[PDB]
Amino acid sequence: QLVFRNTVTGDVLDLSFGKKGEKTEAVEHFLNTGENLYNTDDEAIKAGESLFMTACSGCHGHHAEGKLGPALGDDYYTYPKNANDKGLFETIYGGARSMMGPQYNNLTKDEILHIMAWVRSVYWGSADKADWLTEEQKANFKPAEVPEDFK
Amino acid sequence: QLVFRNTVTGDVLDLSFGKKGEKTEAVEHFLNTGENLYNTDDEAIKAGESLFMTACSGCHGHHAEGKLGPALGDDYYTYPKNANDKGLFETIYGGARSMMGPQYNNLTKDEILHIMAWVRSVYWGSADKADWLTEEQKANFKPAEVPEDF
Amino acid sequence: LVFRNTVTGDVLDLGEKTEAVEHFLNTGENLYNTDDEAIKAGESLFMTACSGCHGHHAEGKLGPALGDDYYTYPKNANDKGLFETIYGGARSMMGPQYNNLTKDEILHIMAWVRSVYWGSADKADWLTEEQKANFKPAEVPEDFK
Amino acid sequence: QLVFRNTVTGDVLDLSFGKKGEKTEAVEHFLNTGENLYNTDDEAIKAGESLFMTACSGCHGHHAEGKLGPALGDDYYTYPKNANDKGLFETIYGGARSMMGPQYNNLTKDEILHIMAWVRSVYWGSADKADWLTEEQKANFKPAEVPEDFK
Ligand code: HEC
Ligand code: HEC
Ligand code: HEC
Ligand code: HEC
Ligand SMILES: [Ca+2]
Ligand SMILES: [Ca+2]
Ligand SMILES: [Ca+2]
Ligand SMILES: [Ca+2]
Ligand SMILES: [Fe+3]
Ligand SMILES: [Fe+3]
Ligand SMILES: [Fe+3]
Ligand SMILES: [Fe+3]
Ligand code: NA
Ligand code: NA
Ligand code: NA
Ligand code: NA
Ligand code: NA
Ligand code: NA
Ligand code: NA
Ligand code: NA
Repeated sequence: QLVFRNTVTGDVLDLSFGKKGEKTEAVEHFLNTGENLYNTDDEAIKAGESLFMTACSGCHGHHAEGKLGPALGDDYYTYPKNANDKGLFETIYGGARSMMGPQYNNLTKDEILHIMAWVRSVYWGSADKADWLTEEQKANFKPAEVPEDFK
Repeated sequence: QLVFRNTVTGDVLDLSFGKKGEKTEAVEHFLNTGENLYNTDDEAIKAGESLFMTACSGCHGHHAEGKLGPALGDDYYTYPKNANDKGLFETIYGGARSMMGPQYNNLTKDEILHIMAWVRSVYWGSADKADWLTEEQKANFKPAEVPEDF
Repeated sequence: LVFRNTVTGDVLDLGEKTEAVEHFLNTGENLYNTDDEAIKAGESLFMTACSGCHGHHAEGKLGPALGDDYYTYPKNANDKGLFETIYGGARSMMGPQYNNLTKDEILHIMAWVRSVYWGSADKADWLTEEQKANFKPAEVPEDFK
Repeated sequence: QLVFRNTVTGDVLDLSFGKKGEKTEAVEHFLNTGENLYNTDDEAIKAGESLFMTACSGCHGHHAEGKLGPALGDDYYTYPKNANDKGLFETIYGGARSMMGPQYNNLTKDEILHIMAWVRSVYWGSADKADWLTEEQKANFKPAEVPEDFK
C-alpha cells in the first residue's frame, strides 16, 4: 500500500488521475513496489529517450545537462527523494515548483517509467549516491559520459 | 519543395532530418505549398491539442495564453511571418531565440503540423490579421473565447 | 497619463518625486535617455535587478534580449510601455518591481537599456525622428546571434 | 590558508573584479576567517532583505521558499558546503549550474554578506544542521517560521 506524495506540497498523489494507457506489467509492478522494471530494458530506454526529447528536453537539455530546469544526470538533487525511483516518479507525475508542472495529463504512467529508465541510463554521477541501483548494480556500474555543458 | 528559412538566422532548414518515418500526404503537400491540410480536420486538431500539452504547454500555457514564452492565440506576433503556416512551421522546426529551441529533434514534421492546426483552432484574434485563413474561412471565422489565464 | 499592466491591462497605482519621475508621469518621456551619468547608475541597477534573467549584455537568458527590435509586447518599444512592464511585471518569472525599486531607479534602468540598443532606428519608438537620423547603434552581444 | 573555490569547477575564485564597492570591516574579516559579522546585526539583516528581494526573489521566491531555484531557508542543500558561510559566499559569488549565474558583477562583496545574513535570519531548518551558528547560538536556536509558499 504505497503512499505517493507531491514533491513540494506533501499532498497524496491520486494515481488514477491523468492520461490512461494500457495497464502494463512495469506500471503494475511500480505501483506495488516503487521499482522501475524498465531500468534494465534497452528497448524501453530507447523509447524513453524519444519521450524525454518531446516532453523534457526544452527545459532540461537534450543530454539532461540542465537549461531552465536542473541537470537530471548528476548526483546533485534539488529534492533528495529524486535519487530513488518512487521519488522521481512523484516529481514527474505531480510536478514541483514554478515551470515544473505535473505531467499526469501529458504522459501515461508507462511513458513516465520509460522516461525514468532513460534518465537513469545517462547518469554520470557516483554509484554510492544512485539509490535506485541494487548493491550488485553499484559494484558493476560505470558512470556514463558527462555532457560538456554540465562543466 | 519551397525554401524554408530559420526565423533567427535566415539560413535554410534541413527538413530531411531524422528517420521516424516517410512523409504523410499532409507533410508532402505542406513542403510543396506551405498550406496545412490539418487546419480544418477536427480529428487532427485533437491529436495536436495532446501533442501541444506534452511539448509546448510548459512554456506557452495550457490555453496558449503565454507563460515563459508568448501567447500564441493572439494576433500580435514577435515574428510577423508566424501569422502564416510557412513562417509558423519554420519557427517551431528551427527554433527562435533564448528558451525557444528547435523542435526537429523532438517532433516529426507531421506532429508539428498537428500542433499548428490546434494553435490556429484556439485563435482569439481578428480575422483580418489571420493570414493562414482563406477568404471563405475569413467570412465564416468567429474568434475563439479569450482565455481568462491571459 | 493612465498606466496599465502589460498583461492584465489593469491600472497601475503609481511624494518626494524627482524631476525625471514628474516629467515621466506627465509625458511618458524619460529625461535620463540622454544623461550619461544616469545611464551609468542604470547600468549598476540593471546588473542587480535584471541581468540574472536577461543577461549582463541584455542578450537574453531566462527572459528575452532587451537590446534588439523584437518585442513580446509591442508597447515596450516606447518608454511608457517599458516602464509599465518593469513596474507592473508581465507573465511567469517577470514579477512586478514596484516594491523593489523606486520609479526613479526604474527610469535609470530604462535609460541604460535604451543606451545598449543594437536594433534598427525605424523600430526605436522612444527616439524622436532627429535622434533616429543621428542613430548610433550599440555593439551586438557575441552570445545573441 | 582560506582559499575561495568555485562551487561548480573547484577553481580558485578571483575576488578583484565585479562590483568593486568599498573595502569594509565585514568583508576584510570574512576574507580572513569565513565568519560573516552581519549574521547578528539586525540593521544589516534589514538591508540584506531589500537586496535579496531585488537580486534573488525572482528565482528563489520572496520568502526564500524556492521558485525556479531551490528553497534557501530549509536544512537540505543541493551543495552541502552552503550550510557554512564560506560555501554560501562561493556559490553566490561564482555561481552554480543552469540559471544560477555568478553574482560578482551584480553585487559588491559587502552586499553579498548582507544578503547572506538575511538568508540565515529566515532559516526554518534544525539547529543541528545550521553550521554557521556558534554552539551558544545553536543551544539558544529558535528556527524562523516556514512561509506558506514553501508548501
Ligand atoms: C519547463 C517547462 C520544464 C519542463 C517541460 C520539465 N521540467 Fe522538470 N523542472 C523544471 C524546473 C524549472 C525545475 C526546478 C523545479 C523545483 O521545484 O525546484 C524542474 C525540476 C525537475 C526535477 C527535480 C530535479 C531534482 O534535482 O530534484 C526532475 C526530476 C525533473 N524536473 C524532471 C522532468 C522530466 C522527466 C520532464 C519531462 C517529462 C520535465 N522535468 C519537464 C522545468 C521543466
Ligand atoms: C520553453 C522551454 C519553451 C518550449 C518547450 C516551447 N517554447 Fe515556443 N517560445 C519560447 C520562448 C521563450 C519564445 C520567445 C522566443 C523569441 O525569439 O522571442 C518562444 C516563441 C515561440 C513562437 C514565436 C511566437 C511569435 O510571437 O512570433 C512560436 C510560434 C512558438 N514559440 C511555438 C512553440 C510550440 C508550438 C512549442 C511546442 C512544440 C513551443 N513553442 C515550445 C519558449 C518555449
Ligand atoms: C527572472 C526572475 C527575471 C527578472 C529578475 C526580470 N525579468 Fe524581465 N522577463 C522575464 C521573463 C521570463 C520574461 C518573459 C515574460 C513575458 O511576460 O513574456 C520577461 C520579460 C521582460 C520584458 C518584455 C520584453 C518584450 O519583448 O516585450 C521587459 C522589458 C523585461 N522583462 C525587463 C526587465 C527589467 C528592466 C528587469 C530588471 C528590473 C527585469 N526584466 C527582471 C524574466 C525576468
Ligand atoms: C534565476 C536567474 C536565479 C537568480 C537571479 C538567482 N538564483 Fe540562486 N539558484 C538558481 C538555480 C536555478 C539554482 C540551482 C543551481 C544548481 O546548481 O543546482 C540556484 C542555486 C542557488 C544556491 C544553492 C542552494 C543549495 O541548495 O545548495 C544558493 C545558495 C543560491 N542559488 C543563492 C542565490 C542568491 C543569494 C541570489 C541573489 C543574490 C540568487 N541565488 C539569485 C537560480 C537563480
Ligand atoms: Ca525530498
Ligand atoms: Ca519576420
Ligand atoms: Ca502591447
Ligand atoms: Ca559541496
Ligand atoms: Fe540542448
Ligand atoms: Fe496554465
Ligand atoms: Fe552573461
Ligand atoms: Fe513570489
Ligand atoms: Na541529480
Ligand atoms: Na541536479
Ligand atoms: Na500571436
Ligand atoms: Na503574442
Ligand atoms: Na526588444
Ligand atoms: Na526581444
Ligand atoms: Na533546499
Ligand atoms: Na537549504
